[PDB]
Amino acid sequence: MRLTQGCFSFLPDLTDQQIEKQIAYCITKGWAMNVEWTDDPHPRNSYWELWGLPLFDVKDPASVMFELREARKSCAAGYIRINAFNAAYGTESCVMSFIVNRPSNEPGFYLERQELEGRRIAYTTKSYSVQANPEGGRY
Amino acid sequence: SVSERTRIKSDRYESGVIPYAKMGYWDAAYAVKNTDVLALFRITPQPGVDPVEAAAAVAGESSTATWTVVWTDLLTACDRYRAKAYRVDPVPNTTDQYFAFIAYECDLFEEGSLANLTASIIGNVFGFKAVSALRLEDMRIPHSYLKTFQGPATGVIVERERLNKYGIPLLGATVKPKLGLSGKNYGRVVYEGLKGGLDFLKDDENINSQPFMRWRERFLYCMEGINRASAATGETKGSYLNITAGTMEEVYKRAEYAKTVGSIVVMIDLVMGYTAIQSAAIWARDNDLILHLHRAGNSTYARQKNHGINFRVICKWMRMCGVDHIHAGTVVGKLEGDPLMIKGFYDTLLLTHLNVNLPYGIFFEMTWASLRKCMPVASGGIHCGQMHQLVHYLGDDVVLQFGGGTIGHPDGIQAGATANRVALEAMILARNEGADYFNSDIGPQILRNAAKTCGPLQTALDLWKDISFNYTSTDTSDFSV
Amino acid sequence: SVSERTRIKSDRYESGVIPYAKMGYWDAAYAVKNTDVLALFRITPQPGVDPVEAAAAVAGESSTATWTVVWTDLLTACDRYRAKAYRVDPVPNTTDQYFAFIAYECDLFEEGSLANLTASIIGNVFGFKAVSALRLEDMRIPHSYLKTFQGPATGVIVERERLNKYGIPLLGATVKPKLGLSGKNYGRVVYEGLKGGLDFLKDDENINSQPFMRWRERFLYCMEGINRASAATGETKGSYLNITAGTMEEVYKRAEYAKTVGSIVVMIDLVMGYTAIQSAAIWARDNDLILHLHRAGNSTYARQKNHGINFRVICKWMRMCGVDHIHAGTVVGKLEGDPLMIKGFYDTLLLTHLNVNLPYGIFFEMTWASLRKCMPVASGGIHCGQMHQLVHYLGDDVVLQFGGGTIGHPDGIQAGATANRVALEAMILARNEGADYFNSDIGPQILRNAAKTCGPLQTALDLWKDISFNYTSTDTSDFSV
Amino acid sequence: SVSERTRIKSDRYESGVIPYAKMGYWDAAYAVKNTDVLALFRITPQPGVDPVEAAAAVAGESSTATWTVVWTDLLTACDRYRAKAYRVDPVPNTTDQYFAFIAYECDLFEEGSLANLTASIIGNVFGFKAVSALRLEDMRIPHSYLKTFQGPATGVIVERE
Amino acid sequence: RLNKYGIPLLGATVKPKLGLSGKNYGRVVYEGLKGGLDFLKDDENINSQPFMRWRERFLYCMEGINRASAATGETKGSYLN
Amino acid sequence: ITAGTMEEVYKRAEYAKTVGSIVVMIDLVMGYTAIQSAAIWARDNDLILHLHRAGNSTYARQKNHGINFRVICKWMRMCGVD
Amino acid sequence: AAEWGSMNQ
Amino acid sequence: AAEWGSMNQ
Ligand SMILES: O=C(O)[C@@](O)(COP(=O)(O)O)[C@H](O)[C@H](O)COP(=O)(O)O
Ligand SMILES: O=C(O)[C@@](O)(COP(=O)(O)O)[C@H](O)[C@H](O)COP(=O)(O)O
Repeated sequence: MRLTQGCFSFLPDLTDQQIEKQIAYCITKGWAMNVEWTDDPHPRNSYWELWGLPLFDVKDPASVMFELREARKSCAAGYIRINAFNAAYGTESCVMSFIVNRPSNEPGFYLERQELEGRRIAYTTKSYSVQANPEGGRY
Repeated sequence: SVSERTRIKSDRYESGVIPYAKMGYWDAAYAVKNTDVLALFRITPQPGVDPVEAAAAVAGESSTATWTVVWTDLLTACDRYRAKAYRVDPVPNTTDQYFAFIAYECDLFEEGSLANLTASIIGNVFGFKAVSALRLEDMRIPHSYLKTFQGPATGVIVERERLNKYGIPLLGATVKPKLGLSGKNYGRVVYEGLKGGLDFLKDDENINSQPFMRWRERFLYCMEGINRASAATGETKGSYLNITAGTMEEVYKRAEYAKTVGSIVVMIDLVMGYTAIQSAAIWARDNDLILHLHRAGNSTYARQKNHGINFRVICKWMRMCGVDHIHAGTVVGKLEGDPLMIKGFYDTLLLTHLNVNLPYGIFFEMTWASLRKCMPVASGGIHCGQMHQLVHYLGDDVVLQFGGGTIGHPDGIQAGATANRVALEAMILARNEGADYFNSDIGPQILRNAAKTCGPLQTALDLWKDISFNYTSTDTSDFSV
Repeated sequence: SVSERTRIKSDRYESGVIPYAKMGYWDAAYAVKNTDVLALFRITPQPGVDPVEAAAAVAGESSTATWTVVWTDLLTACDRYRAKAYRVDPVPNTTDQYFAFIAYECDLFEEGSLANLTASIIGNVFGFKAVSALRLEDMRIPHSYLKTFQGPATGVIVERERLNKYGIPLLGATVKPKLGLSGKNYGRVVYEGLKGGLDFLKDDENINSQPFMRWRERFLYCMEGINRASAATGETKGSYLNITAGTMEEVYKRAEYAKTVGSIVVMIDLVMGYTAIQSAAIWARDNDLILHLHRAGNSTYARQKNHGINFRVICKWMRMCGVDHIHAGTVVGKLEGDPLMIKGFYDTLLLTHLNVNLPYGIFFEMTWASLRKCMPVASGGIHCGQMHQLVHYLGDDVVLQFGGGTIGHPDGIQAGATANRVALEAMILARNEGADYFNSDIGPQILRNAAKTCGPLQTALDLWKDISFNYTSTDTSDFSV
Repeated sequence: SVSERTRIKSDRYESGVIPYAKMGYWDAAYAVKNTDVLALFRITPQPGVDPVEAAAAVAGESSTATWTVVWTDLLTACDRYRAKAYRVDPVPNTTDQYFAFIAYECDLFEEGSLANLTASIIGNVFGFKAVSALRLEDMRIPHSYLKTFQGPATGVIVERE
Repeated sequence: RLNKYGIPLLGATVKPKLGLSGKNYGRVVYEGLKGGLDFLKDDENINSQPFMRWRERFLYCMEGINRASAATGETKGSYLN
Repeated sequence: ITAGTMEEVYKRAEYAKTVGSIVVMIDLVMGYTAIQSAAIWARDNDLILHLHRAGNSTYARQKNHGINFRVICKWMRMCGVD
Repeated sequence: AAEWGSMNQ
Repeated sequence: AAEWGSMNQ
C-alpha cells in the first residue's frame, strides 16, 4: 500500500529538481523550513523525530538540500518529510508539508473491533510493521 | 383640574406630531466614537418624501422613537439613547436611490446576543409605508462588542492541525440522490468516495430522519465506512452528520450520539434560527467537535440589489456566533455569484482586519479583535475540467465539494474521487513552479498533460468538456477599478 | 477491465447531462393525491430559458435531482420520490412572469418538523442562476401531515375563557420610549395604563436585558403593577414579559421565572428562529401560559411582489408550530397593508376551512383538521379617531394595540387609556343596533356624540384629527371582483 | 553533527544572557493603544542597578521573558506579546525611588478572570533580588476588557429603590 | 506512585511564558521528558487565552507524555493548570 | 424483561443493553401501556423487540364472542413490536 | 381560471 | 468618495 499523507502523494515520487523548486517557493514567502523522520506512520502520530533545529534565516535552497542528503544516508529505513512554518500574527503554524523518502515496502494496517453497549463498536487501527519489530528495525 | 394645569408646554415635549428630523434623529455634524455600532442602508423614498426625512425615520424607528411626542422621554437620558443619521448620498448612475450612514450607542445592546442586535437593526423598518424599498449593505461592529462573543469553536488553524493537512484546499462531496437511500447504502457511498481520495463527504441539507431512513441507522453505518477507509489509506477521514431537528432537545440528543461514536464533525442548517445556532456553537467548543453551517433559505432575502440583506453582513454575524465552516460561492457553478462580491465575502471570513474597498463592496474599516477565522465552502455544479479557474478565484483556504462531479463518473465512485484529487495536485504543483495556469490555453493543457497518466481523469475531461453556466448576475457592484 | 465492461448504456441512466423535463420532473397528466404537499411559485425566467424547463428545474432541485445523471438512483424507488411540475400559466397583465404548481410525496418529510419542510421547499432554489426572480405565494398542507403538529397551545376560545372577556376586541398598548427606562419606571406605566382600562400592556421587541435595566428587576415590578390594577377594577389583567435571549438555556430560565411569579402570558420574537419557536410552544402547553409572537424581520423577504415569501405562508407555518397570537396588519396605520391581502391573512388564522378566493390571494382549498385558532394582533400608528374603520376591516377576534396613541395623551396615561376604551364600547353598541358606522359621516358623528360625555375622548379627537398615512402599496393582488 | 551545524548564530537568538533592556522590553518611543492595559509601579533599585534596567526587568518577568535567551520565541509573534516599559521618573523629594509606566497587550489575558490578570501583574516580580522594594500604585483598565466582567450585582441606584 | 527513591526529582517550565499554540506546547513536553526530566509544567499565567484554549493544550500534552514514557520505560507527567 | 412494575422492566432492559444483547422479549399479559413504552425505548436504544402473545386465546378462540386475532395484529403493528 | 379547482382534486 | 474614511474616524 502507498501512504497518502502529505500534499503531493497522488503524484509520482518527486525528483531532486522538483523538490528544490518547492523549497524556492516557500523561501520567497519568508517561511522557516525543517526536516523530520519516523518509522511509525499511524495517522494520529503527531510528533515525528526532529533532524537538527529549523533553518530560520537561510535564503538558499542548497542549504536545505544538503541537510536532506545527510539524513538520507544517516537515518534508518522509514519515512522523511519537509515542513514550512509561518510565525505571522493570525497564523503561527505550519503552512506546507510533503513526503520526500519512502521504505521499499509498506504492508499497511488492519482494524480491531471491540463490542460495547447495544450495537456500538470501539475501533483501533493497527500497523503491521510496528507490531512486528522495535524502532530502528521496522523496514 | 390638576391635570389641565400640569400640561407640558415645552416646544419639544408638548403633545402632537413633528418630523423625525426635528425630534433629534438627524445630525450632519455628528462625531463617531470607537464604541459605536454603524450601519449602511440603501433607501428608495416614496414619490414626494424628502431623502433626509426618510433617513431620520429609519434611525428613530430602529432606536427609541414613535409616530407622536411622548413626555416619558424626560425620565431618561434621551440624547444618549437616540440613534443619529449623519450622512446621505445619491447612489451612482441611479435616480431615486440614496446611501445613508447611521450610528448607535453601545449601551443599546445586550452583551453576546445576536437576537437582540437584529431586533433593533431589522425589526420593523423594512415594512414602513413611507419607503418603497430598503437594503442593509454593511455594518461596523466595534472591538468592545466583539469581545462579548465566542467566535469560531475550532477555527481554520486548529482544524488543519486536527486533520494533519497543510498547504492545499480540502476536498469533499455530497451523497446523491438527495432522498430515498437506506442507511446501509449511504455507508457504502461514503466508504467508496473516501477510499478514492476525498477528505470528507456530507449528508444533503434535507436529510434528517424520514420513513425511508431513521438517523441512528445512518450514524452507525457511516462510522464503519470512515474507519475502513482510514485504515486502508493511512489518513484521517470524516463525514458531516446532520443534527438539524424540530426541537432543541432532539438537536442535543443527536449531537451527543455523534460524539459517543467518535465523529470529528457535524453539520446544521440556517433554517434552524439564530438562537439554536448560538447554542450549538457553544456545545461544539465544550465537546471538541467541528461545526459546519449550510445556508438554506439565505437567497429569499440576499438575491436582489433593491431590497433585503447583503450576504457580507450574514458572513459577519455567523463568524461572531462561532461556526467553523460556511458556504460562500463558486463563481463558475450553477448558483449566483459575482467574482468581485465573492472576493469580498472570502476576505470578511479569513482576514484579521478589513480596509475600505468600494469595488469589492467593503464600506467600513474594521478589526476582528483576534477572533478565529471561518473556513469558506465552494459547492454547486462544478467539475475537474474547471480546476484552473477554481484555484485562481477561490484561493487556498477553502473546501471544494463535488457531488454530481464525483458520483456521476461512468467507471464508479472510487474512479470519480481519484480524477478530482489528481487534477488538484497537478494544478497546485504547476502554480508553485510559476506558470500562467489561469490563461485559457495553459490551464487546460496542464490538466490534459496529467490525464496522460490517469485514465479516470481522461474519461471525466471528455465527458464534461463543454459544460458551463453563463447568465447575467442579479447582485452586482456600484463602483469600478 | 471489469469497470469498462460494466458501464450503464441505458438511455436514462448513461452518464451525461440531460434537461430536467426529460429526467421525469414534468408531468402535465399528473393526478394529485389527498396526502400530497402542494406549492405555488411565481417564476421569472432568464432571457432564452423555456418556462417549462424552469418549472422542472425548481421541482428537481427541491426533491432528489442534481446537474448530471447518477446511477445510484437505481438503488431506490426513484419514481415515487421525484417531485412533479404539473401546471404552468402566464401571470395576468404581465410579460415574463408565470405561475407554477408542484406536488411532493408525503414520505419526503419528517413528522412534526418545520426545519425539515423548509429545508426542501426554500433550501437553495432561490439562488439558481437560470431564474432572475422567484416567490413562494401559497401551499396546500394535507390533513395527514397536520396531525403530526401540536397547533396553538391555548387557542382563541380557551384564552377568552381565561380572561372572562367575550363579544368585543381585546385592548392593549406598548411602553414608550422603546429604550432607556428603569424597571421601577416600567412598572409605573403598566400600573397607570391598566388602571385606565387596558386589558394588556407589552415590552418593546428590543427590550431584553441591557445595562439600563436587567430583566429580573422588570419582571418583579410588573407583577406589583398588575395586582394593584386588578384589585382596583375587579378584572383579570396582564403584561407580555419578553423572554427572547441569545441561547436556549437563557430562554428557559426566563420562562420558568415568569411562571413562578404568576404571569398569565409571555412574548417571543421571530428573529429567534423556527427550532427555538417550536420548543417554546411545547413548553407553554405543558405549563399553562399564553404565547405571543412578534414578527421582527418578516419584511426583509415578505414586502416585494417579485421575490421572497408571501406572509400568508408564514401565517400557516406559525399556526402549525402553535403560537397563540401573531401581528397581522392594520390597513390604516403606518406599516404596509393592502385591505384585500390582509383579509386573506385573518381568514388563514381564524377559519376551520379555506375555499379558493383569487381576489384575496387564496389559491388552494384546505381544512385545518381541528387545529385551534390563532388570534391576530393589529399595531402601528393608529388612534381612537379611526375606530369606525378598525371595526369594519379587522373584525371582532383581534387585539387592537395603541402605544403613542395612549402614552402621548396631554392629560396623562390613565386619561389616554380611558379615551380608547370608551370609543370602542360606543362603536360596538351602535353597530349591534344596525347603524352604517363605516359611512364617512355616521362613523365620526358617533364618536363625537360619545365625546360629549367624556373629556379625555374630546381632547384626543381634537389632537389627532387630521392624522393619516396614504401611500401606494408594494404587495397587491393579481385578480379582481 | 546535525545539531552543531544547525546552531542559531543570530545576534538576538544566539544562546547566552543579555540585559532585559536589549531584549526589547524598553521602548521610550512607544505609542499606547486604547485596548492596552497599563500599570504604574514605585520601584526602589538595589545599590548599583540602573533605574531603566530595573523597569525593563519588571516588564519582561511579568510578560514572556526569562533570565537567558530561548529560540522557542521564533515559533510565535514575539514582538506583539512582549510588555513594554515606556517612561521612568524620579519620585519628588526622594532619592532612590522612581515611578515606571508599563503597557500590556489585550490578548495576554483571559476574558472575565481576575485570577489570570493578577497572575501576570503581581505573580513573582515582588520577590526579584535586583530590587529592594516595589509597590503597584495604579492601573488603567480599558473599555474592551471591562465589558467581559459583570460589575455590581445590584448597584447603588437599584439598592436605594 | 512514581517508583522513584533516594534522589531529588527533576523538572522544567515551558518558555516563553506566553504566545505558544497547543501543538507547539506538546512538542516541548515530548522533547524535555524524552531527554530525562521527570516532569514539565505550564507557567503560572497560562490558563485559557486567544492564542491557545485549554482543551487543546490538555489533549496534545497527554500524547507527548505517553510517547516519552513508552520510549524510556519510566512513569512521566506534566502539571496541567 | 417481563416484570411486575414498569421500574423493574426498565432496570432489566438497561442491563441487557449494557452486556451487548441484540434482542429482548416481552409478554402480552403486561398490558397495552407497558408495551407502548417498551417499543419507544427499543427504537431509542437500537434493540430488537419480540412479543409473546400469552393470554390471547382467552378471547380470540370462539367464533361467536370476543376479538378476532387479525385485529390484535393491526394494533400491535401500530404499537411498534418487531 | 376554474380549471385550478378541478386540476387539484 | 474619500470623505467616507474621514467622516467615520
Ligand atoms: O443540494 C445541492 O444542490 C448541493 O448539494 C450541490 O450538490 P451538487 O454538487 O451535485 O451540485 C449544495 O447543497 C449546494 O451547492 C448548496 O448551494 P450553496 O453552496 O450556494 O449554498
Ligand atoms: O415598535 C413599534 O413600532 C410598535 O410597538 C408600534 O408602536 P406604536 O403603537 O407606537 O406605533 C410595534 O412593534 C409595531 O406595530 C410592529 O409592527 P407590526 O405589527 O406590523 O409587525
